[PDB]
Amino acid sequence: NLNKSGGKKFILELIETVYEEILDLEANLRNGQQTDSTAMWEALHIDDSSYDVNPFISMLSFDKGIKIMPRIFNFLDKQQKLKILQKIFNELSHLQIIILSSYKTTPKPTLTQLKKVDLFQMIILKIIVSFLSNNSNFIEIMGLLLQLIRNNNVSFLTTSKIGLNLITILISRAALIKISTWNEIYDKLFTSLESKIQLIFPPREYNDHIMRLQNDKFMDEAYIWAFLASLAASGKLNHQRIIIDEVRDEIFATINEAETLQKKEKELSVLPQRSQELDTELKSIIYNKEKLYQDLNLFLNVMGLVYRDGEISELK
Amino acid sequence: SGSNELLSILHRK
Ligand SMILES: [Mg+2]
Repeated sequence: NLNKSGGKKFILELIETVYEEILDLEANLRNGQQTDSTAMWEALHIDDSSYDVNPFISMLSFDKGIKIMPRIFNFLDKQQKLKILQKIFNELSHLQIIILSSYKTTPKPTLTQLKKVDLFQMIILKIIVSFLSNNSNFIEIMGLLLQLIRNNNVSFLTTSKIGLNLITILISRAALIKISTWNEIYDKLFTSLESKIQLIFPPREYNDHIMRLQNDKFMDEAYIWAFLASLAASGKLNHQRIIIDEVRDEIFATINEAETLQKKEKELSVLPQRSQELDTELKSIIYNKEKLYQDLNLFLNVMGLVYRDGEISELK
Repeated sequence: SGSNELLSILHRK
């Protein structure tokens, strides 16, 4: 709720103040003059514990708040940027974009709501990725993972496209930093997901609704298989056994969809007369068939397995 | 050998 942070008029006023401070910093920098980002940092209210939901978290409910984020990052130092990430992960379940992108809390998102999710995805996640890839050590990444696991119902976060992608970013980054603290923290994360891994795949009624609004012929589930690939890659054999078991029916459903597309391809390609529209149809079928093969193999290859020649077999 | 074990999990009915 917006009232749990001071109300709509208060948050909209904070955003206007943030824009004024950025415009001043940008003008000073452009004119080759000295810059002081203290007033801008203070206008963000990150260290403000006065409200049930932090004012910065509520500012992220508005497109204007989201759109100024890369410009904000141009004038902050490492610890300030880390404090923002810590805040986001600590209050991730209170983030409106998580509630909007979860099939559980928002089973029928409107097109306007889907546009907000795509915006947050494009701007916010690109910033998190770039910052962690460049300015983060082992202790700091481990810190963010613990912030996520301790302050949120992790299974709820995985019902959200944003939630799932944020977890994938943290796992993938942790895996690149090379008994370890990471082995211990991965296992704590694994515990919060065990017996609930299948819940990352949204219901069909949800997929239909999104497909209708976005003009998608197939629901893009590449981000789900990317998450499963990163989860499997950082796991021991026993973790992998559980993951495969929990998503086995999803592996078979994907294979069936790929095999239906392969049959359609065969049936249409053998037709003697082929107009430009039939060539467009065939190119569309081949594209979607290869996409399913590639998304599934991203996950399978990580465990030394491969889907090839209509079967799952051992790689190398 | 790890791959053989996971392949056996896929064979569960
Ligand atoms: Mg400082």
